[PDB]
Amino acid sequence: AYTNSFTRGVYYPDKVFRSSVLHSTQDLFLPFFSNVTWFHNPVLPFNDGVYFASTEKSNIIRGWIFGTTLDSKTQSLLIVNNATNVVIKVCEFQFCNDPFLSEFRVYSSANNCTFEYVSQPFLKNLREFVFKNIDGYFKIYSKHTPPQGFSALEPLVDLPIGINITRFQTLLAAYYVGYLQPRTFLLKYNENGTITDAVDCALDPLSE
Amino acid sequence: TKCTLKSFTVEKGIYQTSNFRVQPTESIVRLCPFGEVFNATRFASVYAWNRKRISNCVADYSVLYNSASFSTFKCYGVSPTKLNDLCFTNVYADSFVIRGDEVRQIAPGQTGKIADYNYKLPDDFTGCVIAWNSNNLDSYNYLYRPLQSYGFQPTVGYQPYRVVVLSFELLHAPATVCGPKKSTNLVKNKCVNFNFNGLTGTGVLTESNKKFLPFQQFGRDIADTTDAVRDPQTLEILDITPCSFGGVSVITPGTNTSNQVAVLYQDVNCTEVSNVFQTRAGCLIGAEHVNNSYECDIPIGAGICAVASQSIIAYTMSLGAENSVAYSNNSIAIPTNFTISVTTEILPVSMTKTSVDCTMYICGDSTECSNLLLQYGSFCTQLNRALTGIAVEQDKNTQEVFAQVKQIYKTPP
Amino acid sequence: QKFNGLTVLPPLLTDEMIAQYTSALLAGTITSGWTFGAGAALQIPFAMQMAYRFNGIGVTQNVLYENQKLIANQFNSAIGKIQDSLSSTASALGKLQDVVNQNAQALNTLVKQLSSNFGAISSVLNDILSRLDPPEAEVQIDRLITGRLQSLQTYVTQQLIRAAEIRASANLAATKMSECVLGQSKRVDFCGKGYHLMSFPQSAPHGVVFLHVTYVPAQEKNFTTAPAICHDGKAHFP
Amino acid sequence: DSTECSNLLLQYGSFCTQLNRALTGIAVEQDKNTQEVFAQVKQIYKTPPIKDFGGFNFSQILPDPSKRSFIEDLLFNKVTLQKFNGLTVLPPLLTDEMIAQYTSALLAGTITSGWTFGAGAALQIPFAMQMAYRFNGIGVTQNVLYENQKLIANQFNSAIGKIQDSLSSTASALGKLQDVVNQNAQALNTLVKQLSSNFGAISSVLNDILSRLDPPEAEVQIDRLITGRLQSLQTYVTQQLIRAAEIRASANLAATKMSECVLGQSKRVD
Ligand SMILES: *[C@@H]1O[C@H](CO)[C@@H](O[C@@H]2O[C@H](CO)[C@@H](O)[C@H](O)[C@H]2NC(C)=O)[C@H](O)[C@H]1NC(C)=O
Ligand SMILES: *[C@@H]1O[C@H](CO)[C@@H](O[C@@H]2O[C@H](CO)[C@@H](O)[C@H](O)[C@H]2NC(C)=O)[C@H](O)[C@H]1NC(C)=O
Ligand SMILES: *[C@@H]1O[C@H](CO)[C@@H](O[C@@H]2O[C@H](CO)[C@@H](O)[C@H](O)[C@H]2NC(C)=O)[C@H](O)[C@H]1NC(C)=O
Ligand SMILES: *[C@@H]1O[C@H](CO)[C@@H](O[C@@H]2O[C@H](CO)[C@@H](O)[C@H](O)[C@H]2NC(C)=O)[C@H](O)[C@H]1NC(C)=O
Ligand SMILES: *[C@@H]1O[C@H](CO)[C@@H](O)[C@H](O)[C@H]1NC(C)=O
Ligand SMILES: *[C@@H]1O[C@H](CO)[C@@H](O)[C@H](O)[C@H]1NC(C)=O
Ligand SMILES: *[C@@H]1O[C@H](CO)[C@@H](O)[C@H](O)[C@H]1NC(C)=O
Ligand SMILES: *[C@@H]1O[C@H](CO)[C@@H](O)[C@H](O)[C@H]1NC(C)=O
Ligand SMILES: *[C@@H]1O[C@H](CO)[C@@H](O)[C@H](O)[C@H]1NC(C)=O
Ligand SMILES: *[C@@H]1O[C@H](CO)[C@@H](O)[C@H](O)[C@H]1NC(C)=O
Ligand SMILES: *[C@@H]1O[C@H](CO)[C@@H](O)[C@H](O)[C@H]1NC(C)=O
Ligand SMILES: *[C@@H]1O[C@H](CO)[C@@H](O)[C@H](O)[C@H]1NC(C)=O
Repeated sequence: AYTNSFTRGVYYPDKVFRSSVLHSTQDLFLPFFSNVTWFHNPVLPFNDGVYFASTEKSNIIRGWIFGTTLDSKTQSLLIVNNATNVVIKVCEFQFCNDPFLSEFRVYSSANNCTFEYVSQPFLKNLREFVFKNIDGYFKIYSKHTPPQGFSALEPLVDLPIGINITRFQTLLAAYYVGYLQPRTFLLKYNENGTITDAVDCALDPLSE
Repeated sequence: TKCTLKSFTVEKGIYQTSNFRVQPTESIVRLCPFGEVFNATRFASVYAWNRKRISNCVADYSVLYNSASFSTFKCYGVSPTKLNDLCFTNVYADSFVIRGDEVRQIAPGQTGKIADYNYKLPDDFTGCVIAWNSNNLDSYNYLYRPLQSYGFQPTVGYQPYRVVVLSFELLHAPATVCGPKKSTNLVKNKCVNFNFNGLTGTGVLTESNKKFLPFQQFGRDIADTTDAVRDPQTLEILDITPCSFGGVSVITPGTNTSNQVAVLYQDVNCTEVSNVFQTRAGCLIGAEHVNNSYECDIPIGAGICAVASQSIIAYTMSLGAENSVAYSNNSIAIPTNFTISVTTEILPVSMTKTSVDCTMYICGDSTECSNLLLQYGSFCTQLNRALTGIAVEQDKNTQEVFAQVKQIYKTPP
Repeated sequence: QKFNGLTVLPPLLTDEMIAQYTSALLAGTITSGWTFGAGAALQIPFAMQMAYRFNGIGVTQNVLYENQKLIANQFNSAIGKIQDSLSSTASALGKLQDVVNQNAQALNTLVKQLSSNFGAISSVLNDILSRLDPPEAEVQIDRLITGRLQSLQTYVTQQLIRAAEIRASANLAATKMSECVLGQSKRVDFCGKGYHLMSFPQSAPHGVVFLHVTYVPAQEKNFTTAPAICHDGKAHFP
Repeated sequence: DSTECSNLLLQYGSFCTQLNRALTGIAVEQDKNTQEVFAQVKQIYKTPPIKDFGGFNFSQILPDPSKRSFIEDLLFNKVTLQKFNGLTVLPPLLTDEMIAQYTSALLAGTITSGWTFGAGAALQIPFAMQMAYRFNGIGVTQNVLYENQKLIANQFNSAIGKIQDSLSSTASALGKLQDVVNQNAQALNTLVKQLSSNFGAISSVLNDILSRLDPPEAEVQIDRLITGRLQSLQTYVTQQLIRAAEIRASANLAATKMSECVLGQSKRVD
């Protein structure tokens, strides 16, 4: 069950400001026109960052679980959306065969839990996210869109976690999932300092 | 300019001798719950010493260093003052109560019932070992090691002390705790030295105009050239422009002609550093500005050239005599005489046939040196040959211009 | 100058040898004019040659003969001015002097660089080697070599660029001699100002100096004209 | 503005002085290429106030004191004319509104005075007679012009109006001029970009390597950035010298063409 991510998956690679200039950088981006898998609660390989999207206007999509073993054996992230605040932990929760999310039965254990952070809630309507691991710093990218067209994904938070994330089974209404690759792109920065276009430097002979 | 030219007589004209810049002035500069560690209501026994890992904050370490709330304050590796300028991966703190005399045992390389069986430190550095007297708020409710209790009586070496031992994690992961960044107030419209929490450059800070977005700290315009930065501590957007700098040149009529000299600064507003005058090319100092025009003598730029009547003058050069030939469609002007004249035109057709020996130039009379030159292959040969290839054609130029006569004619006597 | 692996090669054509070509050249253009630069020399009386050269511009031959005395006087008093213009005015040969200065400066800069340290313990190869074992010494030597090599590469690059500029200059000088000395130029403003009549090469150490003799109008009057005149109903064009 | 880095520059000798002087010579040479092409006339001739040049329309050729000539104004509308540190630009000796006074002098001679203006004393001559001589020089008998003057003037005028439309309505007609502007910008832009180059160092920014390393190891890292940047500067100057040489060749040709084609009547073909 695949689909086509026409030109989605572009994001602001840094906190730099540019205007009316074409910058060509290189980073872990989602290739254009790639095969995006449209799921409709399995565990998914992470493999150097993950593009995520969903258009399901439902609270069923509530959060994610990032970790290596997703059990008491290793620290893991229970990134959740608490519908008034975004709540993140890295405590050593134990596995759950199917943690629902109106009850919550995911946080089974908290052994040697080391990091907790909270912030404002994220909350027809297409939501896009990019999650990347970089030199131990775990970043998160986002946007809010009312999947054809082009946009850009702003950052929300960087977390200096330093952990091994290899499985990110989302908690549970459909959601897309892609994979990032080291692709050079030519980002077009508008006068406003926003990204309005992009070129995939290896998609076509022309874009090359 | 005598110096930069290395001559006691500098000729007429304009010479560049150095650059200049506006030196930066009035530089500008752009919490862990330790209360629950040192101001805790209760501490445990040494045999069961507790520890908490302190992380994810900006920690000010002068609070518990520069004031006398402790009886013992001993730090290792880093002097206690500089902890506020360093970042660490993690901070751990051990807490327990012991006797007074036993305080000396909380160190690397110690022995005793405490050092061996209650609280052992590795043979390594330790952040800070800090202790304070505690018989005022605590003093047989504490144990040490098989275990024994302490006879802490309110009525020095036997009195209870609360001990906190700090341990830092270094470079194991990205740093999560550092000291504060004692920012300072900002200034405007002046070249300054700046340090924008990880950005240290120079220029003039002014209220910017371009609008950023919520997730940009600073911006660039081309090749990392930062233009404007939002201050992380005050949340204002300011522009960066370099403080005016440039070349400085002097105008002279010659060293043996007159020691009078004027100084030209290139591309600046002459608000700041005898006579003062502005040009489209930079301001001049020492050259008197005349109104009328003349032929360009010593060029400056933008149509202005620069001795006349024992002083220097600047003027806009005249292009030539302005005459208007009277056009008539019914009339013609024709010569009724003629002047034959001669004219000299000079053209070079040669240079000195330079030839240089690479193996002598680089090393010369050294076998060991040239042994290393061989590791660069043919550089000398290409260079030697290239110079040979020009010296060869220098003889051709002279042959080509001059040797155009089939034979040598003679002037009849 | 040249004192440590540097030299200067002598020219193939010496000063006394070049001054024989320029004597041979302008001993032709006096006796034969443009002819001798095509085929065999043809002796033509000088005044006749000049009279033709006037015709080559567009002035009737007879003008020269009628004014032959005046022409010779102005010519001579013009040559004497060159003798005196050059004999007192400094920077007479600035264009020629510049090439010499540039060559000298390039050589002096290159030599000076031998004293640069290039991050070594010492700028002199003999001292570094004299007090360091080959292992440590070669490291200090390698820095020195890289630096000195870069300095030499800079020199040869600029020398080639400068050489290219001279080549263009030499090509022009050779070109000017062929059309202005061995003939009579028709293109305007190429061999000195005015209407080209004659020119003579003169020698120089690193260059060639030409004396260009041109006809220049002067003392002009106002006259009325007419494209043509009508006589018996016909237009008479000149 | 780094004292420690500077100490590591003197060890390389006269490197900067040599590079500085090289860029000075071209900059002086560039002022000569304009002096050598445009400054062909010692006086500033002026177009007569009344304009009766035998029917040939000159108004789009001559300056219009409303503002340069109309065509020149158009030319400055078809080209697309930075520095941050260490880099600057010098102004030319002859400004735009000064050069346009040589052209409007050289052009006010060739019209009124024929070829004598730049040969010796200017000699006023009716334009039609001047053209008649020019026809003679090609090898067409003078009378052809006079008999057909009304047709020739019309063809001339209708021909000028074509260029005005050819220039304005067809872009990229000045590719030769745009390349020079573009190539200069590319050279300066590339040079600036090189400052972020690492050159094998710990970090590309001089302020950060030094700020956290002891002088011993710091100098090794600094030496690598200097060597690299020095080469990047020498490369730029080398390219400028070669490019300047090509411009000189162009400028030399321009001077020759102006002298023989403008100040007179060239006979050589093509
Ligand atoms: C030919 O006649 C014209 C017009 O009479 C002369 O041009 C004027 O000459 C007078 C006197 O020298 C000047 O004051 C005017 O400024 C000139 N321009 C005019 C009046 O248009 C011209 O000089 C005469 N030619 C010669 C060489 O005598
Ligand atoms: C053309 O100009 C020359 C300039 O030399 C005139 O020659 C001079 O004429 C005056 C007056 O007769 C004499 O006093 C000078 O001695 C002459 N000089 C020379 C070098 O011969 C010549 O007369 C002028 N001719 C005309 C027709 O005007
Ligand atoms: C010379 O040509 C110009 C071409 O621009 C003429 O100027 C134009 O004349 C037409 C009418 O003939 C007007 O519609 C335009 O507006 C004029 N252009 C302007 C004023 O820029 C000029 O009249 C011609 N002059 C002569 C004497 O032929
Ligand atoms: C020569 O060519 C010109 C133009 O190329 C001709 O002049 C034109 O005359 C015809 C008819 O008389 C007109 O339709 C054109 O519009 C005219 N053009 C111009 C620019 O005036 C001319 O007729 C041709 N023949 C001769 C003998 O001259
Ligand atoms: C979520 O929000 C509720 C109410 O807003 C709060 O009581 C709870 O502590 C929050 N955190 C959770 C459920 O983890
Ligand atoms: C707690 O977990 C973290 C993350 O793996 C680990 O670094 C630390 O050593 C653990 N400490 C304890 C006491 O379990
Ligand atoms: C991730 O797992 C690999 C397994 O080979 C391990 O070597 C690496 O150190 C782990 N990274 C972290 C941050 O634990
Ligand atoms: C953004 O750019 C547009 C178009 O250039 C302009 O109208 C607007 O004022 C700019 N500022 C914003 C963010 O609206
Ligand atoms: C403990 O409390 C005292 C009195 O309120 C205060 O002076 C001291 O700074 C506190 N210690 C810490 C670490 O806040
Ligand atoms: C200065 O010296 C030069 C050369 O010796 C000479 O040409 C010039 O006239 C001298 N100037 C004065 C004012 O003596
Ligand atoms: C220098 O700056 C002041 C204030 O901005 C301005 O008034 C003055 O004209 C400037 N001078 C020049 C030469 O631009
Ligand atoms: C120069 O000309 C200006 C024109 O406004 C005048 O104000 C000034 O006084 C003049 N000065 C001299 C010395 O001629």
